[PDB]
Amino acid sequence: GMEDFVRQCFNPMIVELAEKAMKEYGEDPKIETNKFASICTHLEVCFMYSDFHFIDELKHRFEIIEGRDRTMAWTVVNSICNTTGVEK
Amino acid sequence: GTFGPVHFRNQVKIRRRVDINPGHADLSAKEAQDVIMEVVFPNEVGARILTSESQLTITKEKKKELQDCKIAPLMVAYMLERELVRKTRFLPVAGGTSSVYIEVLHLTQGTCWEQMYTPGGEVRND
Amino acid sequence: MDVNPTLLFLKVPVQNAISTTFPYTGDPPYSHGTGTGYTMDTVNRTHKYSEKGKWTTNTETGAPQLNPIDGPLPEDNEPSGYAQTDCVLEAMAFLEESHPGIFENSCLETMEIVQQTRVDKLTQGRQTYDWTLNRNQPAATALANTIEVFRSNGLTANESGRLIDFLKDVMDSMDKEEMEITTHFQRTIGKKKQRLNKRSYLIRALTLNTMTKDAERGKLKRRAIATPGMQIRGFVYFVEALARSICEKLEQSGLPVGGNEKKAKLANVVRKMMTNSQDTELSFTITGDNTKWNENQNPRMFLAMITYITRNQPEWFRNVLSIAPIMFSNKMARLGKGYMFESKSMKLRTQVPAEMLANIDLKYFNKSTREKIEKIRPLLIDGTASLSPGMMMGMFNMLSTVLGVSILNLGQKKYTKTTYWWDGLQSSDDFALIVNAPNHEGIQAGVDRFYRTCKLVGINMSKKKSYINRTGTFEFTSFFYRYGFVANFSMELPSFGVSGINESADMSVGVTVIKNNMINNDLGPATAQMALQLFIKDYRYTYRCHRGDTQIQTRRAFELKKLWEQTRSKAGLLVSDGGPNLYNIRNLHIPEVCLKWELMDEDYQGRLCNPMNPFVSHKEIDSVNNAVVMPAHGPAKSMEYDAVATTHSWIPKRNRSILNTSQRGILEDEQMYQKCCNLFEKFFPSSSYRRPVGISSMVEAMVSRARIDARIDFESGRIKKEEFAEIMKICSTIEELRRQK
RNA sequence: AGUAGUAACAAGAG
RNA sequence: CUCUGCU
Ligand SMILES: *O[C@H]1[C@@H](OC)[C@H](n2cnc3c(=O)[nH]c(N)nc32)O[C@@H]1COP(=O)(O)OP(=O)(O)OP(=O)(O)OC[C@H]1O[C@@H]([n+]2cn(C)c3c(=O)[nH]c(N)nc32)[C@H](O)[C@@H]1O
Repeated sequence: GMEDFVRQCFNPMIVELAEKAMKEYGEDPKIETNKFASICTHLEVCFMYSDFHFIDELKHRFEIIEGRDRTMAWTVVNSICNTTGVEK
Repeated sequence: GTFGPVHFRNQVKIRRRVDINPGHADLSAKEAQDVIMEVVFPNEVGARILTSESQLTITKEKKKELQDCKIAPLMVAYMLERELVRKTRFLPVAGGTSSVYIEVLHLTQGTCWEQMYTPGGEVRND
Repeated sequence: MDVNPTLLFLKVPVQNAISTTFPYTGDPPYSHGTGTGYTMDTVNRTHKYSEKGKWTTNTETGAPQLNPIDGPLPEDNEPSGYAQTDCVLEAMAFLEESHPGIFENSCLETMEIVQQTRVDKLTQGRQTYDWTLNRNQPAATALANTIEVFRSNGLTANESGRLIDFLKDVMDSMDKEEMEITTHFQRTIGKKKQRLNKRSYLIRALTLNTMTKDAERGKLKRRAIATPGMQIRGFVYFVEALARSICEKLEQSGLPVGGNEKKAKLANVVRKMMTNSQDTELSFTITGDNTKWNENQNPRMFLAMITYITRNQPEWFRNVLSIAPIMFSNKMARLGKGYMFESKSMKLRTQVPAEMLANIDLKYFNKSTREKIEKIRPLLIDGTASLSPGMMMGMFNMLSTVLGVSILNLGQKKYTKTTYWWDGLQSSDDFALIVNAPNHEGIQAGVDRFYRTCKLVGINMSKKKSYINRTGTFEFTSFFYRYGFVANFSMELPSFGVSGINESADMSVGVTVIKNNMINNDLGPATAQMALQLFIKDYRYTYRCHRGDTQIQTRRAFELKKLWEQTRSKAGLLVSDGGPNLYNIRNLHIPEVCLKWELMDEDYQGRLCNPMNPFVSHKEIDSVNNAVVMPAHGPAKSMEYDAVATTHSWIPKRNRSILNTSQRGILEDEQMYQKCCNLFEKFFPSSSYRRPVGISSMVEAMVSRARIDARIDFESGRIKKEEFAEIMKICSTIEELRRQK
């Protein structure tokens, strides 16, 4: 019994993002729970990376591209590349 | 266009597929759609990236031309689809099957007459 | 001196002047009142042609059902629905043999279509019966209602977006012991909930709605047509897809091709028959429709054809293809509005719904309706008549023409095993069959063999209105062939005149119709000029857009006169603004805005082509610069027109008669749905151009897009600190509203 | 009355 | 007294 441990040892919204993403990709999250744990930890670390760090003279310095649906993630990437000119 | 004499002849029109919109031959339908997404909805492109040099050049010129265009993006996208994507149609014809001649088919070829007409402008080398 | 137009045929051959034999200038015959009588007549007639079949009672719906399959062989020339399973299977087997791999390749193509087909495909189509409301609704509306009901019932397997998943939900719904729906009753608005038992929902899922075909030309008596429910259409789409894939691979099947594609295919095939026929062989061509074709095409035979076609395919594919014939074999036909009873002595009217004909006394009816009610009473169940046999206005046109072409291919010399042989063209109930035989006796023998074989398969040739002549001239689906198809302009006359889309779309459509008729239907140039003049006059009168210089008085005359005085270049004015008509044979293909662009006044050009004008409204790309046109004969056509979107591209008022009916709530819901969708486009401009994707709610996508757009705009400097702060705070407020609910 | 034709209109719903 | 003129 590990999935309950993942549920109880993570932020509710982080696990929500993990499960919604997986369900988007069409995987049964009750069997391959190792990928579930890996995705959850990766999202968590990304949030910490973008946590408490702000750009100001308050605004988030780091935009978390992961954890959002594919079209929205690519929309974010395209908008950033079109405004700043960074290569897509 | 140049209008020559009209000749009354026993016209025999055969039904065959012709092109009404030649499209941008170098770019297939999918490439045209990708270019349209780039030009009209750059942010909503997604993961697609333009590779064919023809795509890059036409996307560039169109973006430069479409600068500060208040026209609805949907209309611009539809007009670009018409301009770029090739479209064919089965039509009874008697002369050239190129678009420059099909669009004036009503004017040129008739039941008993042929109107010798030469559409103006450049003609595709193919 | 008695002038007689028909005597013109003494010199001009009938085909060359066939246009004169079309009264299409006059109004088509419409149907007044209810269609319940026509539906009852159709049900009784269909059950009469199969009376010698086997009677059973369905164990699920409880309604009596009639099976004419493998019934007694016909003993007379009257139409008969006793199709033989062995004969149809044999015809399909020989079709497969003569066209190796047709079934396999078609099945794989259908497999890929089934894989890649989404639920949104069902939005296409019109007047789809909505089981939730017991009335005809637009296909999209009926689909949305069915999806909502399924979601409320736990059928939450359709969010994948795939049509096959929706079909799985459809079966799961039928297997449910009970159902819940939402209906509005006004007595004040009440959103009541109705509970349907298993049998009632089953009956209302197989129910087929019926109405009377209006504006139908060439028939003295009106006929009843039917439209299916939402459950049926899903499987019907796949069945038709497979049948159409099969048809495209058949030389004799001209149904999938249309218009000039249809004419070219038919011309080529008839030419091939005339070519491969031996010189010494006597050749004849038969023109004919099939009497009671729809009433006799039993759905059990369609099930047999599908099962044969899906041989060796995956069992799930066989299921997906075979479900539709199963449901149709157990289909039910709604009667309709009902009847209207009058009392002259007391001078009052009343409308009796068709649901209460199974109990009403028979003294209220006239003789004909009296006997129709008496004959149909056994089949009446819950306001619907069981119609297991036949195909009441079936949509299996593709499958039916597959069967017809299979029988048609049965005429090859390797199959006839005789001197005579036959081929031809099949399309729905119409056929043109060419018989080649050494002598007239051979021609007659071949004709008899083909007719008897058709009787065996269930196809009944109409001897009443079919005739045979020497090969070279014939008729097929209102196409008259006289050694080569001849143009019949009278068919396209109703298309002329004001279409009624809007001022710009209607000018573009009128000029395009004239141009297309010149190209196709042999519309001479002088007659083209006539048509242009008459269309412009009709357009001006309809749109009250006479030239400003004219003295004609109309409620729009003052504004047009003021505009006429205002403009410096009169020629640049559009015809909708009192400008002159510059059209001619030269420029029928040029939109008026582009034609008069160089002549337009600068200010007038800006006002007319102002993108911020409130008149222009743009829906999804699929409904841009296109219109639906109904020809005198045939189904609806999607006509695309070239028009520059100007202030004249407005929308006409929408019928508000639903405002004073119990079902206004649907209209309100539509309003709100649009209110949401337009905002989604405000956040995702490409939603209109191409359908958006995602699983998250609309609010989540919009708020995330707003946040990211705010950050990018700030970085580019398009917005200041205060604007970004307000946007972020509003987004947080939206989040709190969603959370609290 | 009359339109019209196999069933309706000759207003309908509050 | 209000609503509708293809619902
Ligand atoms: O549209 C037609 C043709 O123009 C009408 C067009 N086309 C030809 N050349 C060009 C061109 O340079 N640029 C453009 N834009 N378009 C061109 O393509 C179509 C040509 O095909 P079609 O006319 O339908 O038939 P055909 O000309 O016979 O084409 P195809 O059958 O493919 O054969 C092409 C040449 O091959 C020769 N050839 C074939 N084989 C097997 C042999 C061979 O074994 N030995 C020899 N000596 N030659 C062979 C054919 O004879 C033909 O010359």
